[PDB]
Amino acid sequence: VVQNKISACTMGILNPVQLQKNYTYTIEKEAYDDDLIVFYEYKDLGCPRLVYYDKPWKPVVELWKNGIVEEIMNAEYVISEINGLVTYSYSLTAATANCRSQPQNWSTFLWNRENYVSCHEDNKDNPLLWPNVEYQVLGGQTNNKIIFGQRNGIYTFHLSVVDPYYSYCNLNTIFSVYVHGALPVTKFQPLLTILLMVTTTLLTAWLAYAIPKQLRS
Amino acid sequence: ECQAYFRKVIKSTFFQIVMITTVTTNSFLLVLGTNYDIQFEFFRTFEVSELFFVSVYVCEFLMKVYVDPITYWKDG
Amino acid sequence: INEAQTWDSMIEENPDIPLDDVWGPQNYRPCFSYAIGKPGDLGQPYEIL
Ligand SMILES: *[C@@H]1O[C@H](CO)[C@@H](O[C@@H]2O[C@H](CO)[C@@H](O[C@@H]3O[C@H](CO)[C@@H](O)[C@H](O)[C@@H]3O)[C@H](O)[C@H]2NC(C)=O)[C@H](O)[C@H]1NC(C)=O
Ligand SMILES: *[C@@H]1O[C@H](CO)[C@@H](O)[C@H](O)[C@H]1NC(C)=O
Repeated sequence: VVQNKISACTMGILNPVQLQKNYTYTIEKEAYDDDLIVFYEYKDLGCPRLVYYDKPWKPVVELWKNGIVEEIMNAEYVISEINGLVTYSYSLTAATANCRSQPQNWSTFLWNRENYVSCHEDNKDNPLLWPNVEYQVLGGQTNNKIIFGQRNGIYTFHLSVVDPYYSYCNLNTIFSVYVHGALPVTKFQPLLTILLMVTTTLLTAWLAYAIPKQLRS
Repeated sequence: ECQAYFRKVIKSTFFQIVMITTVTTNSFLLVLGTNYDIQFEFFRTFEVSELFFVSVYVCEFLMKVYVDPITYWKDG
Repeated sequence: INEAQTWDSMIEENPDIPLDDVWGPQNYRPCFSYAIGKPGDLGQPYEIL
């Protein structure tokens, strides 16, 4: 189970009572296929976690055995988005990560502990040419952290333990985290260099109309 | 000929109150900027106002050194 | 975790039945469920003692 120490609930952000009465959210044609409308489930996901947009993020997970906390699970794992939200990134890349072969990515295929192959394993036979693609796996010997964008909304994430040598069980979970932070970025057609130039030209025209004002009197 | 009228524009009481109101509004918006709620609602207001203010200050500097090449640096 | 049962809430459910039969182990659901019936407004005397 993912830890959820300071849940968006109980703060001045979200209210679990309104969450119960079919709380719903929308997508502004930015995630995947469009205008996605998703109604939150409070029975399963409960009160979401809250993450300020900014600071690379990597979730904390506790492995429970026999109904009690067993330990903080430090094995490798991957994490994905259910709705198709794509406004997130990974801190490390293939070149900087401690990988001796091309790491796998969510793009090729679902993920599992069975089909996972370690990038740390020295294998040159197939990966002769390999670019600095993003690195997906979290935890383990890699210090990767997750980086969100400007959406400012609730993210529903599917976590699956990936290290096959950890346990035979396909340990996995679903959880919800609320990002707070990023604001509208519509700099658009107007830009700062183009804007002092635009405005000061509108200010010389004040002087260009000032010269006849001075010379006609 | 243009320099004389331009210094007369410098001394404009209208210009004095323009600068005073510009700076006061900038400080007020800065104060309102320390609240993410009001930073979110009316964000376009904040953006347009910040660019307006920077334009005003830079035009003031450029034209006030235009009226005077060297002695501008005399004033603290 | 949710709205715990109270005399007024149960009376609203079955008014004409006398008070002795209104509350019973047949219809008692704990608040601890968090997955039980609901999340009513918090802050209220607790009657189960
Ligand atoms: C996941 O990894 C695969 C490779 O196993 C990525 O696709 C492959 O990416 C490499 C490197 O970009 C491609 O090689 C060359 O890349 C350069 C980049 O500028 C490109 O200009 C060349 O034309 C050439 O593509 C390789 O062709 C490509 N192969 C395939 C089948 O896509 C994939 O992008 C990675 N995805 C993620 C999300 O990490
Ligand atoms: C809320 O979801 C339930 C699903 O159990 C559905 O029956 C109900 O019509 C929904 N109401 C609204 C307002 O979304």
